Amino acid sequence: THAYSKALLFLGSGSVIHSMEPLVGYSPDKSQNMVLMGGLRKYIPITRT
Amino acid sequence: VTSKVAASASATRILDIPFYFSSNEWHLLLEILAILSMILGNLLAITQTSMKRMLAYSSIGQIGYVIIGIIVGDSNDGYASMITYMLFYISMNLGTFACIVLFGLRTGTDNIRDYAGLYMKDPFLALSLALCLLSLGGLPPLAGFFGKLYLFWCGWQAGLYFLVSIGLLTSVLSIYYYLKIIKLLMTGRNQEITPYVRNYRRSNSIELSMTVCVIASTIPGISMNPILAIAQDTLF
Amino acid sequence: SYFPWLTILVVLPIFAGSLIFFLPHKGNKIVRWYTISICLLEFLLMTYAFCYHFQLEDPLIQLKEDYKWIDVFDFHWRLGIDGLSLGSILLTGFITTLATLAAWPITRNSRLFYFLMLAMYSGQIGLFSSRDLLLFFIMWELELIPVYLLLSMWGGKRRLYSATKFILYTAGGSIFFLIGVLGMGLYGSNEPGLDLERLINQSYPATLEILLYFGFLIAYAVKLPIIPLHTWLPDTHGEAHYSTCMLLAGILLKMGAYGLIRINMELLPHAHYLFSPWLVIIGAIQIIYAASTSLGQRNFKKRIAYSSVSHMGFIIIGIGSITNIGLNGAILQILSHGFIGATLFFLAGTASDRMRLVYLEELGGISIPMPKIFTMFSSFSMASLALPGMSGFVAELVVFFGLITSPKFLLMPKALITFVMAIGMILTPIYLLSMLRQMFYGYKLFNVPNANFVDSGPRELFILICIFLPVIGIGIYPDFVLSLSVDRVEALLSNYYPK
Amino acid sequence: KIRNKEINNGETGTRSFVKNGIYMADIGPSFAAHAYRVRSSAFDLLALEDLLGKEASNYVNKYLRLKATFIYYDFDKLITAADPDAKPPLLDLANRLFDSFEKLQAAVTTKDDTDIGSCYADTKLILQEVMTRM
Amino acid sequence: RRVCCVVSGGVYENVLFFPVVQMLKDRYPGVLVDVVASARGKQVYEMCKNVRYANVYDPDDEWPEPAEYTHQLGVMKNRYYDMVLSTKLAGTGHALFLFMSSAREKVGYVYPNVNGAGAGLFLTEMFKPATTNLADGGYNMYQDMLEWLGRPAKGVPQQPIPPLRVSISKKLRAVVEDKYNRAGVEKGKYVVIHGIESDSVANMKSRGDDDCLLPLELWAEIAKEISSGGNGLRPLFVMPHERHREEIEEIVGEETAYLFITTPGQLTCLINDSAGVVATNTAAVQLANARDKPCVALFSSKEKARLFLPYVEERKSCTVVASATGKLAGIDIEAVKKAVKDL
Amino acid sequence: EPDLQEDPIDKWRTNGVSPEDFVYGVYDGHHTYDEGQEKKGFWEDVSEWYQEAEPPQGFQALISWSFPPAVILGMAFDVPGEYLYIGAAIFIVVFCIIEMDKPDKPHNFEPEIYMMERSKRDKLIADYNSMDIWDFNEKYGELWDFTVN
Repeated sequence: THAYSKALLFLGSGSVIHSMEPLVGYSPDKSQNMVLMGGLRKYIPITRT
Repeated sequence: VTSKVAASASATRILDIPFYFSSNEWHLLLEILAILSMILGNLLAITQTSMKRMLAYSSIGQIGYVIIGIIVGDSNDGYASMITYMLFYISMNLGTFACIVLFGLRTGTDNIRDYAGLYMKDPFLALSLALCLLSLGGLPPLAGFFGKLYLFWCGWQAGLYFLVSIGLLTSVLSIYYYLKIIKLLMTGRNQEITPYVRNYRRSNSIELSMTVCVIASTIPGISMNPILAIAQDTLF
Repeated sequence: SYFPWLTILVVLPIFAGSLIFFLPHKGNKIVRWYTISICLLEFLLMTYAFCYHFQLEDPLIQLKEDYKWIDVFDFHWRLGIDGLSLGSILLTGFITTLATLAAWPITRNSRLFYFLMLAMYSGQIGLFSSRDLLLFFIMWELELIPVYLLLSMWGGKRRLYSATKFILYTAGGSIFFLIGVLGMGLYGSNEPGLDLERLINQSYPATLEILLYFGFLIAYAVKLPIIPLHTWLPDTHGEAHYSTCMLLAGILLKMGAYGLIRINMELLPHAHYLFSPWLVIIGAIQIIYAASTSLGQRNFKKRIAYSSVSHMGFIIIGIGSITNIGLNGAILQILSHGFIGATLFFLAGTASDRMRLVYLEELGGISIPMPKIFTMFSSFSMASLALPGMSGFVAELVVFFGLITSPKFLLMPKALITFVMAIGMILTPIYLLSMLRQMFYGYKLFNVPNANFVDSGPRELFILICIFLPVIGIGIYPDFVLSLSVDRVEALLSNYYPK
Repeated sequence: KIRNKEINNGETGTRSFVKNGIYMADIGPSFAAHAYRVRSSAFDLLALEDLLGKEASNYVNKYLRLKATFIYYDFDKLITAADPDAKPPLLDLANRLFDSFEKLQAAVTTKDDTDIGSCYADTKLILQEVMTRM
Repeated sequence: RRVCCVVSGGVYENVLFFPVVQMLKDRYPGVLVDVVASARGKQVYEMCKNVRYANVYDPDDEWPEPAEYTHQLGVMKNRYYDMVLSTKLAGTGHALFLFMSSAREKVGYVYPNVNGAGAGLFLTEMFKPATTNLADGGYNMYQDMLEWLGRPAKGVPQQPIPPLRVSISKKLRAVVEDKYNRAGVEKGKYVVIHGIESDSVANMKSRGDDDCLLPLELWAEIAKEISSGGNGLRPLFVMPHERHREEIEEIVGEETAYLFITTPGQLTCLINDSAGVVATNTAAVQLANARDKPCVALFSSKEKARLFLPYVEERKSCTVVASATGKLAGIDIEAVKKAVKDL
Repeated sequence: EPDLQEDPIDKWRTNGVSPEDFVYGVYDGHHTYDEGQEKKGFWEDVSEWYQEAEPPQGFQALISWSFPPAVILGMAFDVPGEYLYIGAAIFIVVFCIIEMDKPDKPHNFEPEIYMMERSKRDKLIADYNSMDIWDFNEKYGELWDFTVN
């Protein structure tokens, strides 16, 4: 169970990073830092469900 | 060359014929000389800067060691080895003296620091000097190696141990200055060579002597079979 | 068969290189081809002699012959190949051909150089094919001058100090060897004595076995680096041209192991069986000491030198721990190290001479300008890490198996020594990747100008690939170097007497 | 440097193919830890003539020796640890096997093609029976 | 004949060694004279016309590992020097390092009483005390032992060869001097200021307490009236020989137009392209006084007779101002600017 | 020769000789978010890359290309080994005497002779490559004799 239940989350996180990466600079800790991110249900549904 | 040959020819006869009884009291004595002769004649040889004086130290101050190195250990099974080593030493010494005379006359200096670059200006003389020097060092394919070898192999075969080890050790030590001057031959740092080898119009008698004395420093070391077969018939 | 092969195989290189002299033709061009053709011819003759004129099924000597040379102290042209010799002979031919190729763009002298290369070639094969003890010694010391000249003419900044230390040290080490020669030569010289084959039945008295054993062991520890006798290696490796250093740290080191196998374990058993455990202990502590001092160095050439030092502990521990595989795994180890160390020194000398920076701290990101060097360097670093697949693994594995199943041990040091040996696997990557990370990773300045920075051309790349492929081929199916049935007679003598 | 404790497998001129110098770990004296390694070793010499039965049988005399020394020693360690009754027939079995092994080794040392297989047939027939009397 | 000098120290105590080298090349003509010094000192020998090639072995540490020791001896010995004249005040250990170099005439300095007075038997002409304070007196023993000591050679051969006469190669004179000059303001009509702060500027190895730096406030007060007036009207060259990228951000000699350069001991050309120089007791003093280059030296007090012997360099051009308080960071900076405003 | 000096000594184990990953003057702009798509196919790219060596030119190619498909087939329809090791033997000789009989280029010779006044051309090209043993221009005695026009 955990194999898939974690691989899905990793792939989703990668997708979220590359989706929001054009708004903030091309930089880790400027992206993939979910405190300046936050709230994406409206913008990318298919990778949110 | 000839002083050493004549002295070593007189010594064995003057010490073996009228001194049967005193063996155990001069066998030791000569040993005390040899153990010193092959040491004090090498250390100083390292620090030298003149060619003639360095040759005096090395080729005489020391090399008059392993000749004696069997006179003490002799039951008439060794004298052949002394004859062979003398025959090797005469040639391996006259070669380097001929080369030194030739270069000194052609340039006008003696000190070591002027032999730099000599390989590039005239390579034949540098090669025929390096050959004799290495032979003096006693390296396997040359003649001095087999000389020292057959001098030890008969002299270890006679019991005495604390003279062969010192001989080999001081030979290893003697390798140093030989390789030093050899290194000074092979070089190409144009801004280092003094204006002595720089003006050297390279080019009979001395050439003939040097070239027929240097191949006798490489061939007999491998062709010592008839020389050995000849040197065994000595009873005196 | 009676058509002499080994005589030809020994007198071909030096002879056919003596024609380089007295040949006024050019500056550099023609000599390179005239030397590589001779090298390839020699290697082809070697493999022809091995393939259809060898058996792999009998532990005697093959292709032997002899003559009369000096006849006073019985010393002949006695010469013969055997199981132990064959692997090292083939490896020498191979790696020296490839070294002579790697020495392609040398135009300083290019006439003395290739001749000296051929001389070292002939000397190595002469030693590895010897059958008469004095002739073994002659071949041993014959190479001492050519290597000194190659050091003092080409290579490194402080070439002189390294060269003189090396020559003095090796010449001094050979003194105890000559002592052993004089010792066991005079021991009943009527019985052949100087015929390395007919010495298997010698029964020497006590307190003399030990002295000859030590007289050979000191010289070997001089040649093959053992801990208290290793100080010469970093200087004579960090200063040598990579062309020289390839054959130097891939063949000349392994002579110290081949001789120790051939004249100690085969001739002086009760002088070696009462001295094996200390050999094992010394090798075990060497495996970790060499690495712990390698990690400290700061110029990667000396680091590679120390990495070569470290792997010489597996050979030691395999010589001790008297088994069939422990001795047999040592041979595979000398082969799989003559490959790896040689290639690593070639890569170190090829990366350098392009950057002219020796200290491992200023090496920027060289991965951006030259990818292929980075790839072929990481690959051989992995090989040196004892990584499986490559041949750097199976050798150490068989060494472990030989130590474990050894009969001359009862479980007390048979485990602690294995532990201290396995610490080497924790220790080696710490100093290999520490170099791989400083010198290659990271993004240095914008090294866009394609000047003094060009990836390896066809020659160097082919050399790297042609040395690499044997590593994989051996590490996948090692039994391409277990064609050794002499150990079934080599370890036959020792195996029952006391203790 | 290892001895035997039931001298009946040594035929006239007591010796065999055996290659001393092989490490055999301690398994404990029992007629269950020897009748098992003897099986799982006598299983190999069945699989011997599968690929290396023909095609330059110069390694066969380098592996038969090995995987038969195990049998030669473990079978003695076994035949010791058995009741008096079962010892005569087990010993008789031992005799026929460790003679067929010498025969097979001596025949394969000659580098033949059909003699090897004809001889191996007998040691297979007997050696398939060893995996049952256990 | 070959000669080797083993001068020790950094820059200011090595730039003063040029008279000895010139006296060597004058007494014995056509002599190859090499030199071994410290890394910071060897930098000075890139502007000279006598030495063959320099080297770097001795900051004169305590341990130095016994392979870099031998190899150094292994390169002094294997060129066969004749007189290895030395400095660094050999006792009884450093005397052996000279002795093993199998030359003919070993002459050097030794400790009076301290550090194992010694001086050994295996030496020649050991002399005066150690810490080597005075400048242009300096090696004062050497300019007497090499003077007519031997033979019909004329009476003392030109007692203390002309003072520092360093030359500049026209390649370095043009290209690097121009590139660094025109990086910022440049007309060849400016004024160099040297003593700023303390990393490795010259440090003089002998001044001790003063001349290391000024608090950069006196420098601002001086500079504000340097370009004031059409005399130069170029010069704002605080010339920081430091890590000044750690200092340029605090040039309270307001950073408006106060230029700055980084330099090795190559700044001799930059002096030669200036219109003067004003600095404390440092290498700039001797370098400027070597050429005409009217300088203004500001050291503590009365040390002139130690650090500045040619009081009248050319026309009493190089003038010196002392400090009545003795501490360098107090001076009649007003009279200083008065003196400076003329050039 | 100026060779400016050095500065506040750096970490012995400086993590990666690089700019510290603060001013790494783009993340993902130096290695990944970079590519487009331009041109150039496959085969006209391969047979425009095997010719930046002119590796052989003529016959010296035929004996080098048709050799591997004759020493891989050799391990089939088997032929005795003697035939196989004189085949490779006569190759290594024929290929050698064609290489050493090719012209010479300036980079081949000594360093001190590589740097002429661009009279190296008529000293080496058509001057060396037009004689056999003449040694009229034997200037390998370096003191800058230069013995040429």
